[PDB]
Amino acid sequence: AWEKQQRKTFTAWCNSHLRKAGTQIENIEEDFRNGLKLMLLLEVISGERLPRPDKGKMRFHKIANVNKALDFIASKGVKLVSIGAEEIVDGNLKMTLGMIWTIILRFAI
Amino acid sequence: DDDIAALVVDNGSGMCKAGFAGDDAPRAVFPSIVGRPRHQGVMVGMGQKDSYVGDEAQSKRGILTLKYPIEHGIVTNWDDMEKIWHHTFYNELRVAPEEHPVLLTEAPLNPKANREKMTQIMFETFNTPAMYVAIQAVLSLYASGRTTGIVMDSGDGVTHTVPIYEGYALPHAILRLDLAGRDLTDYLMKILTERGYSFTTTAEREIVRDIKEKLCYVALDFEQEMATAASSSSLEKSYELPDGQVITIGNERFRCPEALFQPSFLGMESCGIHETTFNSIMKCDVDIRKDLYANTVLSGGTTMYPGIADRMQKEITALAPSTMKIKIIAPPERKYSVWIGGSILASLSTFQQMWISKQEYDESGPSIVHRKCF
Amino acid sequence: DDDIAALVVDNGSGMCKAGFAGDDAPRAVFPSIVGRPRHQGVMVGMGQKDSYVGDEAQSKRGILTLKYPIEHGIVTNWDDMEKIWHHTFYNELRVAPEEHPVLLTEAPLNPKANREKMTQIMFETFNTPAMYVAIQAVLSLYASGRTTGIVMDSGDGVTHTVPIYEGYALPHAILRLDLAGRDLTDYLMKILTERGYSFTTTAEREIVRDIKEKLCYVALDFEQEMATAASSSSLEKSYELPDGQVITIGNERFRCPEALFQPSFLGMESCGIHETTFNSIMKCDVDIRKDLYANTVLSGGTTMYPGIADRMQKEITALAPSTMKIKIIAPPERKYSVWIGGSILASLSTFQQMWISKQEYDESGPSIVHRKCF
Amino acid sequence: DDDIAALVVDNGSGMCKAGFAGDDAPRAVFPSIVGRPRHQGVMVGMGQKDSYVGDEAQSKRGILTLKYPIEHGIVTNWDDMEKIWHHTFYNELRVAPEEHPVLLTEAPLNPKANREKMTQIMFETFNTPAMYVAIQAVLSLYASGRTTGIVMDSGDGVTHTVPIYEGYALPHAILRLDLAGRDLTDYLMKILTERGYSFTTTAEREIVRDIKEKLCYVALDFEQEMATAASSSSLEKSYELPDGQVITIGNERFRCPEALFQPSFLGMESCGIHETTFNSIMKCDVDIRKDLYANTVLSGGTTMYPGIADRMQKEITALAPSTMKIKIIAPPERKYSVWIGGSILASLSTFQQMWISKQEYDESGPSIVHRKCF
Repeated sequence: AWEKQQRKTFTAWCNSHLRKAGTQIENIEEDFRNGLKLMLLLEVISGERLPRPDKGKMRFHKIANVNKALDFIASKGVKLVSIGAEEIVDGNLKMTLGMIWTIILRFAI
Repeated sequence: DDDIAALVVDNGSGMCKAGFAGDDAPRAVFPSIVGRPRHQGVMVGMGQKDSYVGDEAQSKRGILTLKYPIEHGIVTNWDDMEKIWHHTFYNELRVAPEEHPVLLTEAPLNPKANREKMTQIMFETFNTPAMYVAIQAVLSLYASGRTTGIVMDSGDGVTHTVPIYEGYALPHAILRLDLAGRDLTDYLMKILTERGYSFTTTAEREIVRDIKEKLCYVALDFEQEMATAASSSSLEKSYELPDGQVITIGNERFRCPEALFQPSFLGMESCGIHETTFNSIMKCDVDIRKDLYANTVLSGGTTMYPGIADRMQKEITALAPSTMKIKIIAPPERKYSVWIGGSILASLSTFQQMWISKQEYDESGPSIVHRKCF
Repeated sequence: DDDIAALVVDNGSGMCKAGFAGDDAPRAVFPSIVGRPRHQGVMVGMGQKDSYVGDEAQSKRGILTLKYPIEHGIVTNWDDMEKIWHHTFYNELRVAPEEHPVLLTEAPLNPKANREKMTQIMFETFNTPAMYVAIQAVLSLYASGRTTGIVMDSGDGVTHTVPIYEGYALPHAILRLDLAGRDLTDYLMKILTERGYSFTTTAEREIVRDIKEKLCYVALDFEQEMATAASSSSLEKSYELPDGQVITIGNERFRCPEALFQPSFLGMESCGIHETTFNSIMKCDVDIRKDLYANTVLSGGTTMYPGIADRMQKEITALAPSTMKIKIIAPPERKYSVWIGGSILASLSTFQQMWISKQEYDESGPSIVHRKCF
Repeated sequence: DDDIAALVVDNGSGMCKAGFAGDDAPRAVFPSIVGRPRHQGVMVGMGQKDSYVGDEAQSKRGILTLKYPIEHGIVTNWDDMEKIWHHTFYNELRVAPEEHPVLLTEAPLNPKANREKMTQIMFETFNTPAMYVAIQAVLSLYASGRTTGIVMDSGDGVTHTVPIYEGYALPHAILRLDLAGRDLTDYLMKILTERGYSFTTTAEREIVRDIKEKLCYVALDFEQEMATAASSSSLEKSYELPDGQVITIGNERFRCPEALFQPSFLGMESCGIHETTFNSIMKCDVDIRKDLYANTVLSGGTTMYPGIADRMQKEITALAPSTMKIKIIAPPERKYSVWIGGSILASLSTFQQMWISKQEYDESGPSIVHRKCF
């Protein structure tokens, strides 16, 4: 049950920040797969600039962009536990929700 | 009321259970890290994936660098335990460490420096308002329908026999044995590899944990049981590798838990578990002993072996005066006792004067765990 | 963005594919020299033409001097490989070598001095800002939808079995086999010439390459396949010479790729390809092996033979523990994998700290390829 | 008195030594088969010779059928070991197997089924009155001027660390490591072939055995030794093929025996040799440990490497309590120890009640070797 709740809350939270960048996400298990809005979300809440995104829609382009986000987070003293770009690119729910909480905890708490 | 409530974290060798004090059951029970290649990796049967998470990173742990284990029941790997805890708070309970006190449990007889390193991490690395470290068998006892008795608690890193008079552990008669579940997974793999078996690849070092837990048994009479291994037919059972391959186990199944009763099997001078219950009982008040024999309760994952209640009974019945009613108690859920004993305890208003606070940790350092947690 | 981007050059035995990092497909795919007579020549059925170019100079290579091959998958002729590369930059991609880093690919198990001569040429002869040399099978893996697995990469000059945990090749368990496509073109021509055939004229040494690629097959059971050559009717097929003449091939078609499984056919002591996948898997972490059997991916031109997925499966299923789920993966495009794995890799900002720079080459010399490219 | 006396047969990977119990030295020491073509053969530079014998049949073993090896120290080829033994009795000692008990030696940690196949052959095929199989390191110990100590025995197929109190091996603290001389010949050939070398023809698979034994060395500090390979000048030495050709070996010479200390080099999870001596010592009686550190004796062909005494000392000195006097003993003849320890043992009237007799073998079968030989 926690899974459905966490998805709704985390999504609403992400959206309340992304809206400042003029975008939103609908399905958390889809909209962060390419890492674009994930990177966008991080720049919004930190007020910092992440590396530029890689242009392209291929799997490897997604891994590269999600890794830019994951590395940025890790650089903030965060230990991405068993959280790899592959799972994020693959749209894995548990891993995706785990990542967003890590971000919520690190940048807002 | 929820947001505020201590988080009970029970740290088992096979399983971790974490929840909120005042609750009936663990909210997160999970298998007991993020691993980045530290050399541009990726198998070509995966994306350029350079963080493997969970168990697909256990089975490349050797080729990867892991950011955060339990074996002293004892923690052998501190950054991968750090990973587990970060995942407990930030991904499983979805909590913030700096707003909740934590009760962490620990092995009977847990090494000194371990108690201090988990005080250390919890305070400096997770910035915990407060914390306490309770031995696991003692929370099994508090959570039962009993108040006087002796618990025999066998986790992953320690075993203790604790006599309790009216909800109060008697620290002089507590005895610690450093032989528990990890000692038995290890000894199983050596007797299995001695039979020319091969547990050569990482994940499969964790595959002895499932044979151990799935096929081991405690023998009533080791001696007539060994020749009731030579009268085989029904004793060998098989286990299947991930690899497709087969294992066959026979005398090994009961020879593994026997190291609990005879630690000479392990190369240890220690008395076995049956003698240590008896030697704590002899150290207690003359007028509660009869109560402690009538209420011998077993708790912990290593007490789950078929035959252990009967063999504990048979053995305490031999050392005990020729009259004692000896009632060994082995509640079938001896599966969540450590966690609900801690959930009870960390919810009483009693307990808030029992923690080690952020203030005290500063004041003293990590050493204070030895003072306040007994 | 285009002008600047590394150029990926994949150097195959039959085909070369060259393009720009960040791109989806090779921009130039071509057949794998300028040849001047070095004795006033000209056939009187041509102008006084003293530079023959491309393939009309392959078929007079013996009578001509050629300015710039691949067979160690391995390069046997260095000035005609130099020609190919000059044509890659200056005629196919229409690029300048001194402004783009190059990722060149190479055979699994490519000889030492080869790695150094291609470091050598690239730096001194083309004045390359930077370069890297990746094994071909490892870029097949990175380009797939997978991150853990083992790839079996068979090009023209080498074969390697590479276990990959989370995008990271495990160098201790990598195994190199020096038998790949050229070894099989060569062995085909000898068994065909043993049947009293005649591949006597230059171009037609390259005509065994097309029989090999067009008619060879991998047998499920070599043994019952050989007597299902003696129960002929349907096994002999014919090939037509440029000369007008006819070839007929029968037991040879499956007997050629069989040298991959049994290199005794070639006079080599080596294990075949099915044993080498299994011996890399045994060298890895106990906890990822089950992942490596479920993700055996084949990549490279020599993996294109009908029957190789089934016969690889049948054979790994015989050595593997009696339980392993074994999933051999053989994506039908196992036609551009090496090039798009390199295009991905050389586009990541990750990679610029991975090249051997002009500076480093000066500093060290050609040897540095051994240090940095693993 | 001669005719009657057990025959001691020591079965080494490179050398076999065979003699009569009660004797001071081996009577037959020889290199470790009759091979008939099984296809009418003969080179025209030999008579119609269809039995090649000894080593001129090793180097056509691949083209010939051989009637009777050692590599599990372990026997990989059972009919060619059968040949060796037939030659031991019938050609070297000129003895009859059915009148003499045999003590055969075996590798530390020798596989189960091997012990049984050599019980099997010896009884059924040579019709031996009796036999015993002793581990080689334990006969090295008995033959020395010492009675308490721990021997580290490294042959061809196994290594064991054996603690001995007063002439009696302590079986609980014995530890077996399946890495010995064959593992090191094999790893040498792979690092030499990785340098693009070619050990392609039969005899020359045995030519790595002589480089290994002739040029290898154990480094004191592997790490400062590897950069004292890059400050070359004096480290590369050359070896000459039968073929006329040259080998040059450098970092390889010390990198080969290093797999004993770090079996990760071999892809093995095992502790090295220095840790295993220390972990047997920790398993013994608290009151003999000080004796076991003062008497660490090395025995076996794989202990012959320059630097192994010093490096064993340096390493046990790091794990050992900060006070132990540690005396590593490495008698320079650590060349015939296994054979004269067996000659002593099989001459005592003590020993005749220690064999497995023809009667017992019938009674039990081949399994009995596990019972009686420990």
